[PDB]
Amino acid sequence: KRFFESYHEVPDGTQCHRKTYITTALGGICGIIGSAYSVSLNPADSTLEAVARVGRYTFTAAAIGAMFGLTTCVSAQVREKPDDPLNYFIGGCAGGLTLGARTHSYGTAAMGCVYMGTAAALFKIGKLEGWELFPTPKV
Amino acid sequence: LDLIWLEKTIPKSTSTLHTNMTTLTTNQKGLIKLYFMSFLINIILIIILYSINL
Amino acid sequence: MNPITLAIIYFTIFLGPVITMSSTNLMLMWVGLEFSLLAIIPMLINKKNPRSTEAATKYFVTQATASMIILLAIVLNYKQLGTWMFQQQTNGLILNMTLMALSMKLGLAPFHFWLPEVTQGIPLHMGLILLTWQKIAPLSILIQIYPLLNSTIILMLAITSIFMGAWGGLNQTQMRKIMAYSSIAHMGWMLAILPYNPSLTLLNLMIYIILTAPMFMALMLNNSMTINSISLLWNKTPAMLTMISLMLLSLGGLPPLTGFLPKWIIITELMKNNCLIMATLMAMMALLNLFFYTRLIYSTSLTMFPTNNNSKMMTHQTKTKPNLMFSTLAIMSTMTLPLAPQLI
Amino acid sequence: MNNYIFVLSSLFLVGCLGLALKPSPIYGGLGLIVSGFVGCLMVLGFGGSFLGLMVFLIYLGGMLVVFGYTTAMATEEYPSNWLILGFLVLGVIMEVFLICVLNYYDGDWLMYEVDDVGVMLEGGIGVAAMYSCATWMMVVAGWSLFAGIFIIIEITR
Amino acid sequence: RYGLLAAILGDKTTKKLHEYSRVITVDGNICSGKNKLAKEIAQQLGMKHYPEAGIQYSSTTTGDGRPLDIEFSGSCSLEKFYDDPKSNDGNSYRLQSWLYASRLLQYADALEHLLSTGQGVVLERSIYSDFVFLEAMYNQGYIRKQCVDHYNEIKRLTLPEYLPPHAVIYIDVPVPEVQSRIQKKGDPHEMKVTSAYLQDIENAYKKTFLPKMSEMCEVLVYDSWEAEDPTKVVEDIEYLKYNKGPWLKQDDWTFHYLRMLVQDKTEVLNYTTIPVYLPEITIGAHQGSRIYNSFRELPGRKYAPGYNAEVGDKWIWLK
Amino acid sequence: MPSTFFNLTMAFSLSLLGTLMFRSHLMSTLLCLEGMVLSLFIMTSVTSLNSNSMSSMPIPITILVFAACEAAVGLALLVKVSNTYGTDYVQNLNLLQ
Amino acid sequence: PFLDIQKKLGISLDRHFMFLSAEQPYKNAARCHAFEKEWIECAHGIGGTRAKKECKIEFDDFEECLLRYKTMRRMHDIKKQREKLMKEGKYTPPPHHSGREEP
Amino acid sequence: MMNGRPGHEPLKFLPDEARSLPPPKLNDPRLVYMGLLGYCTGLMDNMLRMRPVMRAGLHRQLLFVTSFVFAGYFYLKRQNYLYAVKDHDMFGYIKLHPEDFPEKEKKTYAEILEPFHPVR
Ligand SMILES: CCCCCCCCCCCCCCCCCC(=O)OC[C@H](COP(=O)(O)OCCN)OC(=O)CCCCCCCCCCCCCCCCC
Ligand SMILES: Nc1ncnc2c1ncn2[C@@H]1O[C@H](COP(=O)(O)OP(=O)(O)O)[C@@H](O)[C@H]1O
Repeated sequence: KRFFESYHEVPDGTQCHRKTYITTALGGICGIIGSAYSVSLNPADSTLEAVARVGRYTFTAAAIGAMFGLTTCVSAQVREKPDDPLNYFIGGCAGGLTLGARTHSYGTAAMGCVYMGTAAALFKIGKLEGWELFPTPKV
Repeated sequence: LDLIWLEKTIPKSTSTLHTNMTTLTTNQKGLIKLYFMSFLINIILIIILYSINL
Repeated sequence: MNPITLAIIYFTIFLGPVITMSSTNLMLMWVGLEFSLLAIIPMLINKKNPRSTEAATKYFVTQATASMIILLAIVLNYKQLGTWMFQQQTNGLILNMTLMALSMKLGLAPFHFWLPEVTQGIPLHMGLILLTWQKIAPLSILIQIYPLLNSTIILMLAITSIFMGAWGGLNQTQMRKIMAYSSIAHMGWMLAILPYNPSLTLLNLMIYIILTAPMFMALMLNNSMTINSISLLWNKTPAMLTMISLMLLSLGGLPPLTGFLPKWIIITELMKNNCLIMATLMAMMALLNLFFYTRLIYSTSLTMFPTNNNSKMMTHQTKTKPNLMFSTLAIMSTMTLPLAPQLI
Repeated sequence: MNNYIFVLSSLFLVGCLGLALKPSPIYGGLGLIVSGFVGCLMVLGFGGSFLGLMVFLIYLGGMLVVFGYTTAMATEEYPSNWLILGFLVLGVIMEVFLICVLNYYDGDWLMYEVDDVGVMLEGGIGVAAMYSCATWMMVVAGWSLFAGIFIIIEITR
Repeated sequence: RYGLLAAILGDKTTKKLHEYSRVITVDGNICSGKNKLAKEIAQQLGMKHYPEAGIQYSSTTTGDGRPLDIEFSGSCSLEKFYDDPKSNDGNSYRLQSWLYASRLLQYADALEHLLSTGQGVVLERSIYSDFVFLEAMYNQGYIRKQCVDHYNEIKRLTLPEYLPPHAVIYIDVPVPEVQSRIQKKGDPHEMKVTSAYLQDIENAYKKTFLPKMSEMCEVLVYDSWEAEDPTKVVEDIEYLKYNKGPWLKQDDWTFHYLRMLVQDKTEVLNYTTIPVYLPEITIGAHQGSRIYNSFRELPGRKYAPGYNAEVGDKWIWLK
Repeated sequence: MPSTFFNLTMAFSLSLLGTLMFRSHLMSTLLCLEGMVLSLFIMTSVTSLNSNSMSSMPIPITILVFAACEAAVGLALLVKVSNTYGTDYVQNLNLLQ
Repeated sequence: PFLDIQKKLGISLDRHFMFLSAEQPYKNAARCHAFEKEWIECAHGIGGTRAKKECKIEFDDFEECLLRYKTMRRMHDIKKQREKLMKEGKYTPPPHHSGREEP
Repeated sequence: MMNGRPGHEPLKFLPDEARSLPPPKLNDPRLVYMGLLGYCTGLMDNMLRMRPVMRAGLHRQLLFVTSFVFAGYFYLKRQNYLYAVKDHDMFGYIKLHPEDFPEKEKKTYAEILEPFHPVR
């Protein structure tokens, strides 16, 4: 776990390799989990068919992970701005686009871009403003 | 811009996004085995959620 | 049912939650849970229709394995602390088990599959008990142990439930299952504030009970398990159309009615505790719940669906009345909001 | 003997492994019956004579028998236990390998502590506490049995 | 009221049953003289003789009991049934569906009298013997296939709950006989009933109804000659042994629940109003709302029995 | 018990994995379900015995008494199912979809 | 607990036997009875939030009377290294292992 | 929360300490609301049971308006206490742990210099 966290430690826009790798893993992990629920429920017809679906979901998710990581990191270096939430939006923007492609739908890319990017941007803001998620009870 | 573009984007899209999401989450075989394994998956993930955030 | 059996069962279904609540020795809390499991199964198959046996056999397996997991937590604690009860020191995994298990008996989040299906095959009456006098028991166990449970998991099960409940409800047209889905959702809010302010869980429950109990006795007054069936309410009994309208919008969070308070104070408590991430997303999809509530509103009240000639016959005959509880629980529920400060 | 217990514990896991792979339900009957034998012995290793014979007496022949009993009456329509044995054998070995992991890293503390000069030490005096100083466990167990007779007739009808 | 409380303390149908206490229906063709046989059998054992179910039987059942206006009673005409078969509006199916609801009310009222008083009941035609009219109507152009399915669905949903007729006295008089019998009591409408339709009614009686109830209940058939001799038929009923049938298992604690059902008319026909939208059955919201505002405004109906002052109810301010 | 309470615990998890993944006959679950109660009974009895905590021995048995009835209910449902569907096979239990 | 019908009614059907130091039959004291007392008379009047930091000496000890793992560890080490000393033929079990014994 | 407080009455409704607090005026708007809340319950019942809405059950109407109100005085009497305990508890802590809740000096605006954003 010390791993994933690393993504945040080094300043954004720097060491994109590690960023992309980490982001790709998270997506892939989600892919596995997502495929699992998708196979446990709404099962397949043959073991192979399901192994394929696991692969499909895993790769698609890994891809959205990569492009998000790559776009955000690169957008940063190029723009010479490491804390501009927009960076992430461009990244989320891209991530959605990959999802759209893997689903072969321009429309999905639309919602995907907006919704996904917005979400990622909010993550950046969240980190920048020190928003706390799942907080301990401090009443 | 009125009618189609400003109705397909904000009002209608949100209509579709959900409609589609309910279709996947609610299309369930009804068989117990499937459902139960999903309980298995959950136990596994929660076991981990605790593990990694030990 | 030989009235004697009816008494023994009903006593057990009622001694079941009460032992849980009163005792402190967890073991005695477990058997309280066990007695509830044994007592409910006979009533569930009263019609003994093919759907029913399916319902009970699912409810029982889901309930039984969860009961065994809760016992394992108590057995493990016994070896990590000689005590028969969770303490500050308790290993975190020990408590998380209890959360998952108890979240299965209550049917929250990723374990929300059994409830909608058992709510579909049981009568409207036993539906109420299965939804509201069987949630008191497990919740008691959680509320007692709140200081120790994890804020992260609860929140995830909370948010998930809200979403699953909402999304599931949108598609459903069977009423029993629309309610099952709502209960999953409300149950979610309840478990969201447990780690922070248990006292509000007990409000978000009572209000749910004071809202759902009138709503179901409404569904059965005409015994309609279909929206199409509840839509012809205007012909079968016109007066309940007014309050059915407000109670369902009350079940969702719309502001003038009593239903806003549970969501409002839960949001106030979560923001007081800084979960302005979590609280926001919950409130937003909470709005999805009202959409399916209002879609039913449309069919039952705001628009008059076509009815059948044979209905004129049912009008002629005197309609067996709805118990008094309906009224007292419809009003105390639809409009108590002006009295919120004292409720909390 | 040596590791008189670990061995047994290992057998308990093995039996339950069988049940988990859902052997044919009356081939699975033994699975429990035999581990139940194993667990009977285990508790009899820590000096728990009464509790140990209590299971052998109740879960072994009372609960489990009745199970298979019904297992034959109903659900006797069965077409792979061999396949199961395959996984059983492999998993059993995998279980061993896992222990071999402890060999890589991490009994003198079996019976733990006792009162050597004593009478009124035997386990089983405790179970009788249901009547003195623990008479609420006894009543609730009694209500469950009384409820069971009424509940089952109502389930069966 | 009747409830577990009453049942717990006595009030058991078990203590109120006697040999003469049975559900006996007599079924025949459009004119089997069953009306006569019924009254007599009734006179013999003091059996409450229920009249055949009518369009306004429910109105006579409820409140004042004065006959309701046709549209208030579901707008059904047996008269129009005959003069306009295969009508565009489908009055014939609406007539049949209202008839099934009426006998459902009659059968339930009969069972309530049987379990409370203990007296038996002769109900002439019953929900059990209604299908023959629909079978003949579908065999003819009168009703279409789905119409049949809708009636069958209502029948499957409601009829099983009620216990079967103990015995089902039956008359038979060949189609020629009935047509001729029609001519004697002259009525333009009843007169124009295509024989083949009468052929289909009796047929469905003999081929499907007569045997079907023969296992579950005592079917005794009586040719016309045996008929018109209530004494003999009555004698035979008193002769048959009420053994074979589902009635054997009706213990007191089982009857209680059945009683509480018939005790609630709103439930008896709960499934009679199922929201299946076949076009003939549909009230329609605008027409239905008007008929309701108008049926509900009739004196003594605007409020529950006992509370409407128009008909002379008093003490409303303390009820 | 340090590693003798890990075998029993994993036995309960192996029994856990069992009850949660069904396959054909329902009896095998119920039967499995019982495998847990045995593992819980054995573990409760074991620690109570090496803690010399005699005040708690009542529990090891209360666990069995409640588990037995629990199973009684479970089997009556099972008999009810192979009376309505002629088999205990779970697939049949898919009407509530 | 959630509804204290027990304290109110004064009855104690469920409290007398919750800890190892409760009355054991025939007064056969449990094990770790030397500590649980010391760890619950400490945390009495002090709520949990403060029964978890300052009364940590008594739980760290009671976590060792029962689990008795540090002992297991120490001893295991003694065993392993003794194996190594025997390995170097340095050590041999004393006649204590086979010698005249006390009554 | 407030449970676990010293002296807590384990199952009591309103401890006698609540005697010290003023009793709720019977005409307190709230109790009067409960009254109206009640009358409506009554009227609603009549309606759902199809009775003359206002002219029926004039005995029940009273039971309702008088049951709800009765409940109120004794509930409000308590909720009032609970809130009053909250202050006793809250104010006390502010003192017993004074340093944590220190009095602050607020510089007269003359001294403080909030920046001025011009609208222009
Ligand atoms: C906080 C304010 C919230 C909003 C307040 C105003 C809206 C209240 C909620 C209304 C919701 C339902 C709307 C649609 C109802 C449709 C009813 C209908 O179609 O009519 C039939 C119905 C039953 O007819 P029936 O009474 O049996 O006929 C008797 C014949 N002798 O006819 C009836 O049911 C008649 C009786 C209806 C109940 C009376 C409603 C009166 C209006 C209530 C206003 C409350 C104002 C509160 C203001 C608060 C300010 C802070
Ligand atoms: N379910 C039904 N559908 C259509 N017509 C019916 C139905 N039940 C009864 N009738 C009609 O009612 C008429 C009178 O029946 P009945 O009382 O037997 O005649 P009578 O009084 O001359 O003996 C018959 O002509 C018959 O067609």
